[PDB]
Amino acid sequence: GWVRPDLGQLSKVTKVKTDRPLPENPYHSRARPEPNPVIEGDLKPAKHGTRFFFWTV
Amino acid sequence: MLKIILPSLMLLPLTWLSSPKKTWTNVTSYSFLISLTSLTLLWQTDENYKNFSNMFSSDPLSTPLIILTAWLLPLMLMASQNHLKKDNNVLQKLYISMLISLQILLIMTFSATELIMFYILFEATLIPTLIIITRWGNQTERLNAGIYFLFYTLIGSIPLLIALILIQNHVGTLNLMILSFTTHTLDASWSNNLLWLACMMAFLIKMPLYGVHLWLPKAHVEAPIAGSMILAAILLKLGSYGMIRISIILDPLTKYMAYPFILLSLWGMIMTSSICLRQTDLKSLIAYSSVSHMALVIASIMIQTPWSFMGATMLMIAHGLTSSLLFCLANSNYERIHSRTMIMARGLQMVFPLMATWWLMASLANLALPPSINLMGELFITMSLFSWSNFTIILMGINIIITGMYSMYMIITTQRGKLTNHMINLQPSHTRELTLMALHMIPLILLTTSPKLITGLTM
Repeated sequence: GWVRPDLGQLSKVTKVKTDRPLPENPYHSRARPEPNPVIEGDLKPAKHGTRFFFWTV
Repeated sequence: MLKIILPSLMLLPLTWLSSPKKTWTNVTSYSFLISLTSLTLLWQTDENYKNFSNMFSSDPLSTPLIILTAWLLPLMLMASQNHLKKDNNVLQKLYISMLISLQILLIMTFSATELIMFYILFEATLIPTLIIITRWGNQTERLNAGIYFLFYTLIGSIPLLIALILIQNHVGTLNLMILSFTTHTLDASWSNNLLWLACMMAFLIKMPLYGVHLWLPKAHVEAPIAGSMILAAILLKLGSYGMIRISIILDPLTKYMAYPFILLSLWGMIMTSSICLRQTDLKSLIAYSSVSHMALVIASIMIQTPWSFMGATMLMIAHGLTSSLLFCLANSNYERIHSRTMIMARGLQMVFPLMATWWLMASLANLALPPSINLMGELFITMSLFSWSNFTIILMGINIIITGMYSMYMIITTQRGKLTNHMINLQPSHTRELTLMALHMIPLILLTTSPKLITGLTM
């Protein structure tokens, strides 16, 4: 009773199961380095404006 | 100070928006009023100096230069009025604008707190001077003169910028009050001796030293007049002021990096006054006399004693007034003969018996006349130098002798003698050019009556 598959039945995903587990961390990836922290603050005017040479404001 | 340099800016629209016939008058009168309101900053009832802002300050060294700069402008402006009278009105007004720009920038220099402000203004002063010398000089050597006068300064001043930038990167502020109270003793290395030289050999060029002075005769001889007034009266003092301000951050290197410059100043002062003894050109004679005077100021600032800084200030102001006066007196004859050769016209005091008194007083100012702020300065720096080393009076006395000689020789071979009867063009006199000499001399008498003001940081 083996029926031939029709035109596009072998060209699609098919949802298997298994007793296996998921592989935890494929690629054997190391831990990611932590990014540099963000400066938390409500920003204010520059202290004495521009510290340039002699401009006051 | 703002109340002094905003009106000075308003003097420019006063030029451009006024009539052609009522422009010299208005700007002259209002310049006299700027000079008047430049006396509020002589109200120093205290030891603490006058800070008006982060930008501007005024010490007893600033204030005389400020007042003299504001006071010269009417004199330059009236002296500049016979020549370029047949010039187009726009050309006149451009001359006026350049002189007022000089006024403003020089006030800003002497009032500055930081050294970079002082730098950019000390260098901005070059552009008006160059324009005045070149577009309004009468001869063809004015171009080489402008090149010399510009590039000596720039050569000296680029290292100055580098040293100021270093000091900012090292300390952080470059302000003069803070560099006073926070000055670390220097480690006495070549890297700091080069710093000393970079800080000093911009001002020493401008004062000038005798090794480097060739810009000053070529410019004085060829600038029309008002350029000569300024170049003799405050552009040379713009180096002494800078030395007095910047030397505080160079201790103890001034004890041994000063021998060459004291020595050059002294010997070359003698050399310059000897040149003044024998010189065909009157406008060059005044210039070499200015070198022989500013050399004493160099040595005095190098010694860094109270008497010495004091006498330096006195000599600065006195020399400025009397040198401007002598340049005016020579221009008074040059506007008639159109020759700088002195032995050409040599028998005046017949036609000009009153100008010949202004001549005499101008010379007696020049030589060491005692009741005068010239001799006070010369004497006090002589006393400082004698304390420094007793063997310097041997040179100062030679200078005193030659300085009587060339001044009296100037007077004699210009006024005394037989009139050059072939000069029908000796017009009697101008009330303008008599008032000029009066306005140069009356301050000398007043300041002699009260030299408590004309001293400096130390008294």
